Amino acid sequence: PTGNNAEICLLPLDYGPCRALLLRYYYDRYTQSCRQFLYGGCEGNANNFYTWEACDDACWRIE
Amino acid sequence: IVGGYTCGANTVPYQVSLNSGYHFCGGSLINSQWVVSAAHCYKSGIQVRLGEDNINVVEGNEQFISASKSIVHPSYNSNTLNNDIMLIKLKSAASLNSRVASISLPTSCASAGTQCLISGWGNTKSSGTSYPDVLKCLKAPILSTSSCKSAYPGQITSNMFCAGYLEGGKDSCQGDSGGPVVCSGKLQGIVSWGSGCAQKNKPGVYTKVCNYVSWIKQTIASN
Ligand SMILES: [Ca+2]
Repeated sequence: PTGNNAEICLLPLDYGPCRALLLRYYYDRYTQSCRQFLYGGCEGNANNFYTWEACDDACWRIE
Repeated sequence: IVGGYTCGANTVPYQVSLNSGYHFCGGSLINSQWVVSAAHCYKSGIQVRLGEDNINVVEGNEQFISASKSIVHPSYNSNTLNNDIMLIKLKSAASLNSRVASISLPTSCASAGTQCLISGWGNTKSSGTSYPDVLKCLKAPILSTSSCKSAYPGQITSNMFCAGYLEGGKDSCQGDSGGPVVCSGKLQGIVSWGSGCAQKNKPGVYTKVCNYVSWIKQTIASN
């Protein structure tokens, strides 16, 4: 499947290697909710959104 | 900072905290109106906080000043982290005193083995997370270019250096980005990146400030 929301939403949080503490949002599959984390500022993965809304829209349905 | 020590109030008078509702990065004050930090710390709304020790309580004698301009190096690459440097202009000049003071820019590059002081309000654990109230300091040497490239093959550019301990235990960490690496009373480095923190054979990687003095001076002049 392509454009598959699960391919993004089900990834574990990744702070990445940079050393900042930037507020971002990620989908947490164990709570089925968009939660905050502190991102390091580079790399990481696609489960990384600027806003709760963006996360909520992106991860609205997971197959 | 993992494996470091409590600095003591205002012993690092050039250290600043960058605030967007919360502390996201550090920075170094280089004159009354300008702060040096990392490009990956860029944000449109920043409040610079000077003269801090405990970043979780307002004592009353800090200076909190809005950033009027945040200028990322024009050749910054967010995938390679090359040219990871930014200058922040203060809306109004800070008042310099014993608790708020500028740090000098380098007039030569620092060699392998030179001892530096690295400081910040970052994570003090290598597993899990704990963020300190008060400023933490670490003494660490510059590592040889060979040992840096060995640690991070294919990742170290000419504008990066490594500092710390290959055995592990002592490193900067998340929350320290943009903060100072000071050797002989000059700003030689900016906290940037590493693989995890304080891990074996994965030292801290820092922006090499000596490479940017021309850019810094002309940015300040022209802005
Ligand atoms: Ca304070």
